[PDB]
Amino acid sequence: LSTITTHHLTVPPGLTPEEFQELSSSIAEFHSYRINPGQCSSLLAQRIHAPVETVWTVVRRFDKPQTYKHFIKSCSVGEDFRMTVGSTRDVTVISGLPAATSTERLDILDDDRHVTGFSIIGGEHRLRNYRSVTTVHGFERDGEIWTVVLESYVVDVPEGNTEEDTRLFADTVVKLNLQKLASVTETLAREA
Amino acid sequence: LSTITTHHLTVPPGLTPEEFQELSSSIAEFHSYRINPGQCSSLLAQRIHAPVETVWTVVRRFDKPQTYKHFIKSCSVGEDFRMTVGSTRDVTVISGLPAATSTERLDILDDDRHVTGFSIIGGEHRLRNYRSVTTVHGFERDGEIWTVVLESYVVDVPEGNTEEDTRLFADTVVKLNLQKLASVTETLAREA
Ligand SMILES: COc1cc(/C=C/C(=O)O)ccc1O
Ligand SMILES: COc1cc(/C=C/C(=O)O)ccc1O
Repeated sequence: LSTITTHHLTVPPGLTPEEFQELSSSIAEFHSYRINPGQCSSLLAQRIHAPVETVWTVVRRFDKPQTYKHFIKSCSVGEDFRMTVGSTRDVTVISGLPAATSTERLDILDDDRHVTGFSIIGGEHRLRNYRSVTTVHGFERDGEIWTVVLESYVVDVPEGNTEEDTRLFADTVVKLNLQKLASVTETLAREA
Repeated sequence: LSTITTHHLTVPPGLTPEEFQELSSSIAEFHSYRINPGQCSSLLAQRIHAPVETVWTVVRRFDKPQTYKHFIKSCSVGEDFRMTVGSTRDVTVISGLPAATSTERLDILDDDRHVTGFSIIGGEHRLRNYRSVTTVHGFERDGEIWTVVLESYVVDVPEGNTEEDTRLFADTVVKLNLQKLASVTETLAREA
């Protein structure tokens, strides 16, 4: 039967024990899921040497995910789009397979606590019933500032796949996109 | 009927006109192919602030492509492997589809001119009949040194795909792997 994810109870890759103990409550609040057989979940972490609000300005741009994500041919949200929960975007993915769209819905948007998340509601790709949450957190040590971005997901393991198959693929993509987020926002910071 | 690729006649993305005019003969010599209908070819470029021999030490490691490539679960070359042309490696790719192997053959290995290339001879993935060449080149300006890596390929466009589909996917992967090559070798340089 069901199980609760345990991401809030171990140190995620890319994060220090010190940082974890500061975020353990945010991980349990926003990066916990109830998974069933046939699903897999993961938590990824990325340090960014940039202020929180700098990183969040990119993370929250639901209509321009290609700003920090790879493998996006285009993204459309149609006229009269507003940055509200329930809005959707059509993401055309670069996959070496025929041109297919991923319809995605904005699930969360908290400008004060820096939390967002989305769901893949349609699309013929390898991430069926995908749902993820991203949170942005600030850190300080002797007047030095940095940010930690946490991103988790739950997703179906396709029939004929191992959980390790799907998890390793999803982790790689998320991890790669967080490195681009780091570069983009650190450049934005070092340029003012 | 057949056509010759024209990569040696335009400035590839990631390279300056100055750099191109220096490499135009190497591009025609090593990065030209005869493509037929149903194939596509591309040339990618990446500047690396590291000496040529530093970048080449990684580029030539046919048995450890995960050193600078993404989406590789593992790579095996079996005992008694030697770095000779004709050798092969089994690359297990991270693709969100079931665990599948890419058998690849070393086509070129020139330690003096810094040229290597390989062919995908077996594997059920989106890069059928893939063949690529990588060359490493040195540059100088006022005692400052940098390297340019050029990587081209030819590959089949799968039935039901646009050429733009396949090219955009292959370009993204190669481009991403060259950025990792840049980071890895620049770190290797700045550490001696
Ligand atoms: C980068 O953004 C995305 C990538 C995918 C990838 C799907 C696959 O490779 O199966 C799907 C939806 C996305 O929004
Ligand atoms: C990173 O190295 C490789 C990636 C692939 C990808 C195949 C696909 O996604 O269809 C194939 C062979 C490789 O050596």
